[PDB]
Amino acid sequence: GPNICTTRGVSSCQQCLAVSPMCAWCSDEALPLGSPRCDLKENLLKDNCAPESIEFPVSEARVLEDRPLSDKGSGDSSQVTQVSPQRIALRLRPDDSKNFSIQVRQVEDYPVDIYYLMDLSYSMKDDLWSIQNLGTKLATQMRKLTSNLRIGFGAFVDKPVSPYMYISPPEALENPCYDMKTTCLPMFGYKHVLTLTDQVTRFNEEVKKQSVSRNRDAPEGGFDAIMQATVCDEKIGWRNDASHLLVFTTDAKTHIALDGRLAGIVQPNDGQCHVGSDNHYSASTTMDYPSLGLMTEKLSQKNINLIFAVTENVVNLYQNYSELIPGTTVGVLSMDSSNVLQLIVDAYGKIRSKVELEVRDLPEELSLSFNATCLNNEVIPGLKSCMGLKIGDTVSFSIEAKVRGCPQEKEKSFTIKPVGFKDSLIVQVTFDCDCACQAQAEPNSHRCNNGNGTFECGVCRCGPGW
Amino acid sequence: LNLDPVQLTFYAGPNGSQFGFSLDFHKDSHGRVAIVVGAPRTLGPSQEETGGVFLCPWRAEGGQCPSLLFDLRDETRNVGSQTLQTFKARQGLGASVVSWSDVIVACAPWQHWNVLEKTEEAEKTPVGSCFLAQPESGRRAEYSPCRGNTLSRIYVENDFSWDKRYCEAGFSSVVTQAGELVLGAPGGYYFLGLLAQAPVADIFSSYRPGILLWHVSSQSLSFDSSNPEYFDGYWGYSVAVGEFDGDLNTTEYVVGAPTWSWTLGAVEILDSYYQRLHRLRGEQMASYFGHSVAVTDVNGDGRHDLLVGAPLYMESRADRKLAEVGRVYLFLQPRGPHALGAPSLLLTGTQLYGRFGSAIAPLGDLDRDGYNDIAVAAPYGGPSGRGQVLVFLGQSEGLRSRPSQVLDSPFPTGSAFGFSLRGAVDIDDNGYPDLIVGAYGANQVAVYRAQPV
Amino acid sequence: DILMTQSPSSMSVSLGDTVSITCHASQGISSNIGWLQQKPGKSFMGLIYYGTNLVDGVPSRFSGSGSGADYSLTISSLDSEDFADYYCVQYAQLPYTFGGGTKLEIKRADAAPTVSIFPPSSEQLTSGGASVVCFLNNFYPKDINVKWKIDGSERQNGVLNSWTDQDSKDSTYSMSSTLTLTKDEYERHNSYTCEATHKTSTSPIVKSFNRNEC
Amino acid sequence: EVQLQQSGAELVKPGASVKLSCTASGFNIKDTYVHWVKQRPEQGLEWIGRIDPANGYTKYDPKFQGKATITADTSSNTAYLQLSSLTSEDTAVYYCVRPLYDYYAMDYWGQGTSVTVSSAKTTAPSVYPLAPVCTGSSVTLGCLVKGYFPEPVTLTWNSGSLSSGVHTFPAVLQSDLYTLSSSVTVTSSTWPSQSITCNVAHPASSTKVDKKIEPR
Ligand SMILES: *[C@@H]1O[C@H](CO)[C@@H](O[C@@H]2O[C@H](CO)[C@@H](O[C@@H]3O[C@H](CO[C@@H]4O[C@H](CO)[C@@H](O)[C@H](O)[C@@H]4O)[C@@H](O)[C@H](O[C@@H]4O[C@H](CO)[C@@H](O)[C@H](O)[C@@H]4O)[C@@H]3O)[C@H](O)[C@H]2NC(C)=O)[C@H](O)[C@H]1NC(C)=O
Ligand SMILES: N=C(N)c1ccc(C(=O)N[C@@H](Cc2ccc([N+](=O)[O-])cc2)C(=O)N2CCc3nn(CC(=O)O)cc3C2)cc1
Ligand SMILES: *[C@@H]1O[C@H](CO)[C@@H](O[C@@H]2O[C@H](CO)[C@@H](O)[C@H](O)[C@H]2NC(C)=O)[C@H](O)[C@H]1NC(C)=O
Ligand SMILES: *[C@@H]1O[C@H](CO)[C@@H](O)[C@H](O)[C@H]1NC(C)=O
Ligand SMILES: [Ca+2]
Ligand SMILES: [Ca+2]
Ligand SMILES: [Ca+2]
Ligand SMILES: [Ca+2]
Ligand SMILES: [Ca+2]
Ligand SMILES: [Ca+2]
Ligand SMILES: [Mg+2]
Repeated sequence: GPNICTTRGVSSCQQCLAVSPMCAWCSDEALPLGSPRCDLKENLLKDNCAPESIEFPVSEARVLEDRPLSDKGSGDSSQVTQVSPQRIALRLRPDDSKNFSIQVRQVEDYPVDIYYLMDLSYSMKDDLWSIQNLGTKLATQMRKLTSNLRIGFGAFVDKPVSPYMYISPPEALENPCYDMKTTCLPMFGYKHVLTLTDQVTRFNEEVKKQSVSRNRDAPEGGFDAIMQATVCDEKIGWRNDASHLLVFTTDAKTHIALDGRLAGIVQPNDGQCHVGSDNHYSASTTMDYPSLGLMTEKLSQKNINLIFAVTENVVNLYQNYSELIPGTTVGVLSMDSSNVLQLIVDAYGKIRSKVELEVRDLPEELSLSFNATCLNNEVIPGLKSCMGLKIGDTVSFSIEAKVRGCPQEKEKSFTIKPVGFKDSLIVQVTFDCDCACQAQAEPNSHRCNNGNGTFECGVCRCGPGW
Repeated sequence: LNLDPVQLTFYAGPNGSQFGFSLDFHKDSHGRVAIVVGAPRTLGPSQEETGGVFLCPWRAEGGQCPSLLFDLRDETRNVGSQTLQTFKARQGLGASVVSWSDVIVACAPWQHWNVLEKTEEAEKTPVGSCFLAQPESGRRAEYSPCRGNTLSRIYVENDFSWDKRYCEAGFSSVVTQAGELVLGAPGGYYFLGLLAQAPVADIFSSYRPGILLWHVSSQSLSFDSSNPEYFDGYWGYSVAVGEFDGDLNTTEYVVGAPTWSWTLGAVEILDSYYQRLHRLRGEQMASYFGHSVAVTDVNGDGRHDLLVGAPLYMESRADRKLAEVGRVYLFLQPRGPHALGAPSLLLTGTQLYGRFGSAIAPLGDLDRDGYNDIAVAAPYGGPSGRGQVLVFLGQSEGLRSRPSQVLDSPFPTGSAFGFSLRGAVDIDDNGYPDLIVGAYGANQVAVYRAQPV
Repeated sequence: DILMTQSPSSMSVSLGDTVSITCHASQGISSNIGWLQQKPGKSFMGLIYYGTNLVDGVPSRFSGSGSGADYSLTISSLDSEDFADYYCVQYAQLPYTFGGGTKLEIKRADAAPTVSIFPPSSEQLTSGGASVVCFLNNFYPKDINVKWKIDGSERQNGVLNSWTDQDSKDSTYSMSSTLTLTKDEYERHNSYTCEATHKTSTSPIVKSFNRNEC
Repeated sequence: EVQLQQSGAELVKPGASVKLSCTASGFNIKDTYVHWVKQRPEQGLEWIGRIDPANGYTKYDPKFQGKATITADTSSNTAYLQLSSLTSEDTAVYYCVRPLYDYYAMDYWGQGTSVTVSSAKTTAPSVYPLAPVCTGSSVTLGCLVKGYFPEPVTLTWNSGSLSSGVHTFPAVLQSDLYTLSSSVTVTSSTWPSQSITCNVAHPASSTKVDKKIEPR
């Protein structure tokens, strides 16, 4: 019986395939005049159409790279595979769809970078004293989770400019604790101290030489430090293939963008690195604090896992900021940072417990659907992220791609990457809208209206200009 | 809608002076409109930044402007066995300018102040100060209500209550129709913020050069508070006046507190006694709700309406992602004594990091249709990020949601085109109110003349 | 403390004159000075503050000047209400210190005193006391010296002198001098004299009486 | 209008204490500094001290350290001056002062409060007639008021009738008691032709004695 392939009354092989993914075309010469050459493939073979002259593309999906998921992330020059497969070829015809899958694994024994960014205003004096052995203590506990630990240190107070800074008497500039009975460092915005290293005793000895400063207003300039510790790749020392943990310890509110105007600072934050050979943030007094959106852009671009380790009075404040900066973790810090070791370990485990997929460079005509499989073989439709995972777990996602019609460019490719992961899946898409007989057409054909038309795929078509 | 974007008028100041950081229209005693321009980094006598003010006569060709001269010298007074000290270096004179009648008020928000008494001191702090000028007569006067002579030790004993040392008075400013100068001081009361009000006439009559500390009995300051919701709220970052209580004898104040309640931000409407009538809460933390405020009746019902800018508002987009674009809120004043409800309309920027809502300027009735209109600045908006100013026409239901006209910055990158705005004055006497736009990054001011529709 | 030397102590001037009062500090005070006025028998009324600034309401004929440690209060065209006391005060340092004061007085032609002596009354004598009163009425200028003599010899103990302010009609001065003795001591002597010395006469004006003899 | 209204005249004994009041009118006493100034005919004007009524902090000349104590009450809008261990040297007129504009100036003054320290008792005066000796064209009579306390005393002639040509001299303190004299001049044809009487009233002792001047 007639179907949508024949009732449409197509004019060429390309128009026939665009009707439905089930339609086929016969490019045979010896075909009856009343017989339509655009029908199901079963009906074409039923009318003695040559099997070689049958145009019938079938959407498929074959893997090109299928590296096995790594068991251990230790060793190797980062030959670790945590996304399988890594590349597939996807062939689609007009208005058609094809499915494929991807596995994501939280590899065990993965390298970790921990940069300790510490508020060093006056109320953090006691905190400095109780972390003098944090480097060796952190190495002991982190040794259970990873064999490639690197740690570093940086400190902040606020922008060294009135009214944040005490500018009187003259002695207060060199000793901000002058009008007290003690001595403290001159005020500083953000200073880098220790580049990320595996020599943990370097962390101890550097921390032992640090001391606090003193400024006037409760909110501090740690967001300046978060920005610089993020965009100064080479100075801080973040590794290409490791987890990046930025531990931000403070006990106070934070200054935000547009606060700088109270110090006469109006230039917006430019998102660049401004820490030179002296290891201080040279734009502290000439450039405004960064905004949450700018911090998010840089944290995402550098794959930094920001950790708000703050005291009880400002937990709710930083928990609310964290909701505006996706991927950020909050941990309750005690008044002397005596609990930060467990705070980091708890924060690290909470960081590797999520697996969320991200789609990059998806063609406009393409749409995707996801069925997640988390925990224990439980399929959750319409979901592309799992939660509550542990180090070593593995999840899988079923993905379907649907194309709207046939685009202009026949070959495009996009990426499916888990958030914060180095590895990803590349999908090379090929749009099969044409017929193989068009590449062997006959322009100005004698068979077609005295050389006025083109003979392609067994029919006559109007030539260019008609 | 009908601003002319082809034939603009450009005024210019010295390079690096931030000419155009603030601006206002100025009518002399004869009704001749000129443009007062603040340039808060103009060099002073010691080749050091102190700021400066310029008074630009209206010329279609624009060009250079004469100076509005002020005393830039530091003062020292040894009186009552104390030592009073003013510090004008980097004071930012011209960070705010405002005109009322034939008087110009230009403020130096970062002018510092200290009081020495033997080995003790009050601490060198940015109390701020404002300079007043009557250009035609040459009269000068000053106003610095946050100066004090209390020594540092006393504030520590009181846990820093009523601490006005860091006011930065003149950070924002406005004058009522009756001639009362109202200064925003976002650092007052240890960065809670405060307002300082005093009649311009009494500022002039009570001022003498050299005194530094003098009584302005008719002045009126807001009050300190122990409510933690106000701590570090910068109450007074922006200020404006209007009629919001149905009593045309009383003038009501509109104050911006962009970091109120742990950077949630707020805008408050008060009476002349600083008793709160309304509070508009921020929608999103760190969006800087209250960075700018504007008062004008948009829907032609005679009742003043409120506009709040939140330049750092992050719009929600696909895939659970945020995008900082900025947002402006419109509150229509209800009939009779009632609370301002939810926003009647939301305008949201489009360019990432554009800071839509950094400045909101009433235009008057630009197209002469019976409804007042506004202009909103995105100093880093537009497809090029060079800056954009957008015009929204009033209507019986409030404001149009789509802009009638978009002015692209004629200056290069970094000019901050739109950071300052002023409208609702017919500078060329053609019957249509016009618009002046500051671009302190390029040290210039652009004038847009409104034309017949 | 800062010493404020004011000059002159007094001056005799007329209506319309332009007079100046000077005030000298023991160190630089940089115009941290005020000027005060005190009309006869009334309270204080401030004239100048911070060297040169007129207090609200003060007429423009008053004007202050000077710097360092030397300042002046000038009054142009004196008015009848300007005849009063004037003071300077420094407030550069605590404690505040005032000048000595300057009194403006009405000038007129010199007039000799009218001297009258009075023996003790019968009432006072019967009670045990004896006062000899000597009135010196209506003279100019104010500088005058009274001398008592008992039997020709000077007497100085028991004298009580009282001077009036300048008269409002004739702008003269008067003086009362009372010598009080006991009744018994009064009767040890016979002659009682008061002598007035005034620049209107190189010789003293003498008035005397004799006890019992009348 | 700014006005400083001080408490009335005080008459106290040595060794006692007195407390002077200075109430603000037309303004809040909390607005400015409030000073106290002492005045005497010989020593002149002496600055006692000041107070900031907003916080109670004070400053004193060390000469009055112990004697004077300046306080203030914003409730009653009044400033005070307490003088203890009173002496004759404390007998003076005391003023309260506040500035106009300048924080440190001394522009607005109260009407002054008079303080008198004395052990003397309310003593009625002794009125003595002063008649001339036993000639010219004009004659001068006199009246002697001696040994009274306290001040003042009203003296007229013929019950205020005779007023022109009269000099009433300021009272003088003669050993804890006051003494005053008055003269009057007329023509020779008036006295003893017309009766001339000296009217003296001492309200403190409720006495109005009058002596007719009789010739000798
Ligand atoms: C961090 O972010 C959280 C989450 O928003 C903030 O917590 C919110 O703070 C608001 C301001 O205080 C609270 O609004 C109040 O809600 C009351 C009733 O509804 C509540 O619902 C929440 C949801 O769980 C519960 O916590 C509460 O127990 C209630 O059930 C209103 O009655 C209340 O009263 C009003 O006040 C507003 C002004 O705030 C007036 O406009 C109005 O007239 C009325 O008087 C108010 O609406 C909100 O409940 C609260 N949410 C939660 C979950 O706690 C933190 O404040 C943020 N902290 C920092 C430091 O940024
Ligand atoms: N109700 C009002 N209007 C009101 C509201 C808030 C305040 C206020 O904020 N007060 C300060 C007092 C103050 C000063 C100096 C120091 N100190 O020197 O340690 C410690 C505390 C305050 O409590 N701070 C919190 C913590 C802190 N630490 N620091 C030193 C550093 O962080 O370097 C500085 C701070 C600022 C005042 C008034
Ligand atoms: C995700 O799971 C859903 C079911 O939860 C799939 O939808 C069904 O697919 C089958 C295919 O044989 C149809 O017969 C059903 O009618 C579908 N159910 C619907 C549409 O409600 C979906 O195909 C899955 N997607 C992927 C990519 O695996
Ligand atoms: C597509 O889905 C079917 C089940 O509907 C499954 O059997 C098949 O393996 C999937 N294809 C790929 C490439 O995963
Ligand atoms: Ca601590
Ligand atoms: Ca700070
Ligand atoms: Ca009103
Ligand atoms: Ca309205
Ligand atoms: Ca309009
Ligand atoms: Ca016009
Ligand atoms: Mg701190």
